[PDB]
Amino acid sequence: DVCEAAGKAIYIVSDGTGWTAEHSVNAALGQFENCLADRGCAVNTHLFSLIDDMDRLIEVIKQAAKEGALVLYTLADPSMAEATKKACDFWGVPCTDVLRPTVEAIASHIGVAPSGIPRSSPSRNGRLSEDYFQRIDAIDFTIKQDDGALPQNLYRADIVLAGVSRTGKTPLSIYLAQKGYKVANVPIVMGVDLPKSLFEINQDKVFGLTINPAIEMDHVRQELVHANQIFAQNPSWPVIAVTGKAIEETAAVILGILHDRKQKCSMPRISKRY
Amino acid sequence: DVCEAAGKAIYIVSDGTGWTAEHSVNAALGQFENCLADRGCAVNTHLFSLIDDMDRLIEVIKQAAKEGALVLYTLADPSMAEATKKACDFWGVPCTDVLRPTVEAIASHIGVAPSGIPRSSPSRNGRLSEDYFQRIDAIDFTIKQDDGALPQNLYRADIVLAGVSRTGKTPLSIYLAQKGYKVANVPIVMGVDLPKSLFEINQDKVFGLTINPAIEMDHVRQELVHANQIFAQNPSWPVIAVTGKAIEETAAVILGILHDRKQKCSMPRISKRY
Ligand SMILES: Nc1ncnc2c1ncn2[C@@H]1O[C@H](COP(=O)(O)O)[C@@H](O)[C@H]1O
Ligand SMILES: Nc1ncnc2c1ncn2[C@@H]1O[C@H](COP(=O)(O)O)[C@@H](O)[C@H]1O
Ligand SMILES: [Mg+2]
Ligand SMILES: [Mg+2]
Repeated sequence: DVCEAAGKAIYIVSDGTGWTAEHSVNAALGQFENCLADRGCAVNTHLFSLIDDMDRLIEVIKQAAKEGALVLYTLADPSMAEATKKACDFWGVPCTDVLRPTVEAIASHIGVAPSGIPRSSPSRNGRLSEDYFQRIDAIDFTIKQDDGALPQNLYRADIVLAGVSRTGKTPLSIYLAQKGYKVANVPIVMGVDLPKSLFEINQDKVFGLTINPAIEMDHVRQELVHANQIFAQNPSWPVIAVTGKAIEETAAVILGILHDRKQKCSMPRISKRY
Repeated sequence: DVCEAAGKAIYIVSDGTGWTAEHSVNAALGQFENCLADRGCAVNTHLFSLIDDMDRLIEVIKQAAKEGALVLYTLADPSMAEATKKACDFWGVPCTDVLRPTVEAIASHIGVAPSGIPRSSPSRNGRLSEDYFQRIDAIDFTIKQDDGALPQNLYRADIVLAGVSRTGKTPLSIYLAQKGYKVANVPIVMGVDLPKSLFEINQDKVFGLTINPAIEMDHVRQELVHANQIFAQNPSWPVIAVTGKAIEETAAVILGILHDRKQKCSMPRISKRY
């Protein structure tokens, strides 16, 4: 009577949350879209957060071996990394440290040795940045948002999404809010007037969103027509075709454009100070 | 008259969005918490999305060299990766491919060669998964949430956060919603009764959240006392101390516990089928 044979397995193992790795794995898996599409292959990801000591580490790998699984991992303490590869070797199981390469490149380039301490440990912790606390007020602003008090928000908002219902306004607005931006959504509906404040605010920062209907319900054709006229009336608004694109993709388009305008450069790019 | 000398620079460069890399960089930077704390060092991240051709690639590195900056990158096409390292060598600039290691480990372990095609290109695209469309309904459920229609939601919700105001309920609920979980928030206030449906729903899935006040306003002491009594009355609820912890940390705690119960195992872990 058990829960864990079926498919090729992958262990994601971190002394912290496991998310950085899960992200990298998620992206990596993209290279086998077509494999996974038709179940040509199939994968199981198993995520082990908070692996901050030796005993617990050794058990995971033991298990990984028992299950027959690749171990992708992230461990701040160098000894733990050594141990992981040694114990992977000893149990005869494939492995790979997904971000020491990245940690070390940064370490030489900055010219400082890594602390070797995870986020988990008692030292330096509770040290949440100003970047983080900004993203909270963004998140707050963006969800705490009725259409009753829209005008005022359009002035405050860093980004303004404008588009018909079936564009991804809510997820996207939330995604951008997490990145640090106060976002305001303005739906385009046949037969309701847009707030005049939409056009009085800074017109850089309004972004049109649109669906390609090519992917009865030709009312949607009607709406998309009406929408494009609004967008014509407003040439300076970028108009992003949104269907079959991930939020995170669209978000990058918007942010590239936003940052390119917000700071005019030789080479256009999204920049952050640390 | 220009925008881009000050601090050590880092270029994040992807044929797609740049996010996977930015994530890995963000995490990596953790190893130099104390360096960056006192401005012992200081860093600039520059994010270049959609670098899907040679000319544009070569310009970025040229710029990177001009700026004197490390290039961390993600490129599906092998030629582009070669080109990147060669041109980095030619301009004499440090670099490192942050996820081919991970792509290749997966490729041997699964026993299939990577497609070498980015998300950007015309082939296979618009192929958004069922995992993704689930996360949308989650996101929808979690924000589209008044306290008027709370009971009903507690039954539907996959996770239920219960805690006083100053716990991170809204950000966290949103973060979890993006991961796939319908979340319901229940605030604990002195002098308002909790919905009786809180106690009639599956009691695995309620998670208490609490602030350590150690980090006039001893009303907060009053609230935290009252809260803990509710939590005492309900022993099966985990009670996560939340202050000075990131959302993503807390989220992992909750999800570990959730998954551990949801599927009882020898080794506790968060699992996903692909
Ligand atoms: N602020 C931080 N301080 C120290 N290490 C960190 C920090 N943020 C992320 N990390 C490390 O980066 C890796 C990323 O994994 P995770 O945090 O689980 O997504 C782990 O080994 C963490 O310990
Ligand atoms: N579904 C996918 N198909 C192909 N490549 C992907 C997919 N998802 C992510 N990637 C690749 O993974 C890397 C991650 O970068 P990013 O997508 O910008 O965060 C890029 O080189 C992308 O092209
Ligand atoms: Mg991780
Ligand atoms: Mg990337």
